Amino acid sequence: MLFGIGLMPHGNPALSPEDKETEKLAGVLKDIGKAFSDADSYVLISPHNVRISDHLGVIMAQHLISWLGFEGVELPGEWETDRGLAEEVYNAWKGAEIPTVDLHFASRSGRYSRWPLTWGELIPLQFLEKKPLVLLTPARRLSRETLIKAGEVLGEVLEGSEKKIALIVSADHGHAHDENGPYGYRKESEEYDRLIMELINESRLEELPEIPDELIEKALPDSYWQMLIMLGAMHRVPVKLVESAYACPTYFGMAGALWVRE
Amino acid sequence: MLFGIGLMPHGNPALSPEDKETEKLAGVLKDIGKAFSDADSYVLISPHNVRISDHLGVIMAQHLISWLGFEGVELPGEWETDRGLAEEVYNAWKGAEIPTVDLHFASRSGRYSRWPLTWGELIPLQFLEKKPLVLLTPARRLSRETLIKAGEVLGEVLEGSEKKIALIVSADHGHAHDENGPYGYRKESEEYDRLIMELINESRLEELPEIPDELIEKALPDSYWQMLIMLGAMHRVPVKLVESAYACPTYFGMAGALWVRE
Ligand SMILES: [Zn+2]
Ligand SMILES: [Zn+2]
Ligand SMILES: [Zn+2]
Ligand SMILES: [Zn+2]
Ligand SMILES: [Zn+2]
Repeated sequence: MLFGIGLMPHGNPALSPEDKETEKLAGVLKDIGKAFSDADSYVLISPHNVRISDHLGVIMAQHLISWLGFEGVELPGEWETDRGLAEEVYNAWKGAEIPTVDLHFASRSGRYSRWPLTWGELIPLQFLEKKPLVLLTPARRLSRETLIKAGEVLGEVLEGSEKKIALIVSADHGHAHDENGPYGYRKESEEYDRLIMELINESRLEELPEIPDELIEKALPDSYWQMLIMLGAMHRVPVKLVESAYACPTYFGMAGALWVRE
Repeated sequence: MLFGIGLMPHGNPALSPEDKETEKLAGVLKDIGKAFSDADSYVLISPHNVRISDHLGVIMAQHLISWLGFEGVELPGEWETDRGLAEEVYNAWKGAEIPTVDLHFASRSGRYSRWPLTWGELIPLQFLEKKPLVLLTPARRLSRETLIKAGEVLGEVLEGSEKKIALIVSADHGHAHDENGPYGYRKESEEYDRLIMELINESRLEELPEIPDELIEKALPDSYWQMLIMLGAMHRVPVKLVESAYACPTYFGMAGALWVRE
């Protein structure tokens, strides 16, 4: 049963807000944590773990272990893979002809069956009560249609499970908001970010696939691909927006949003 | 140019020999290091990193970072990927219809482009002069034919490269050589190890694909799959055995072997 979806950022400021917009953002993330505290498991889609051009990753390793923070911000901790659910996701994707790989590491069981986590996962996880997880990774060379279809099949698996599951979508938006930022300034970053927030807030996420590659290439978001998977899941489980917040304290846009069962 | 091939173990005793057989093994491993000291890059096939059922992995991440030693033996260190060579291997496998994935992590380049190393890589690397590496991973659910073809295609890439390249195959053999080991004692471990050393020493590795599933299942080696890839490379680049050694100090077979161009 898919009882909620949380769109969560993976920027360090979310953990240490320095302005009122980022504080409101953190408030939403804390509310996501509260909303999902009675989940049995989480499914987490992250763009900053393993990245394959043309296959969606399903991590099978037993132990998910903090490894790589952003800009030296270490968030130590260990989570456990929900192996049964991970296998269900992988098998459903295989059956639906969605390109996917089953990712084990070192050993297939025991303490050596482990997989590294990065800030892409660790920052959202700071706000959530510890539960077993399935870590999934998007693939940027898959078509919009394939990503949406992957989300639909994912939603089927999560909804059909006897477990109460929350879907966590880790995503930051345009990365060129400041001339002094690492990607410099591009006006398209704000265009993308404002569009995403309108789609979220006005419950118009069905328009996500219509965003042209041109805007995406220029805006430099990380969010688009996993948000298409999210849209697919929303096709199978009616949800409603509870709240949302956007903040851009430095050079990149961050959003938090909570949807619950309608 | 494929300059040579080194079969190397990934057991802790190889780094700290406590008997004559293991000392002889370490000598061969040191000879491999010496023989390949003038190489430009290494290609390393390991069974204890990422493991996908049905796709060969090509690690693209820029920085290869020690993460997971075996049984407390940490071997800290950092290596760099030969990204140009890694791309050549991936592209050639794709072209030849060898199932393969391009494995990036966190970021496509720069500081966060990092991939974890385990004892499967770190132990052989202790014997080699530091050079850029391409890390590859076998897949145990691919057919013998596909694994051999993958090695043939790999051999062609390494041979056609302007660089002087050594292929390193990380491999331990049967794992049931001691009643007190994690798998107890099984005569099939001896049978498999004896056969592998026979095929190496008599230069009859062409017989590798004839080893029955039952023997492999009972002997519990990790070596078989990557040795089939190795065989494929030998198909394309004629090599000759220089030296070999076997040791089984604890519960698992280890071999070192050096082949150079015929
Ligand atoms: Zn990001
Ligand atoms: Zn409007
Ligand atoms: Zn595939
Ligand atoms: Zn091993
Ligand atoms: Zn014989």
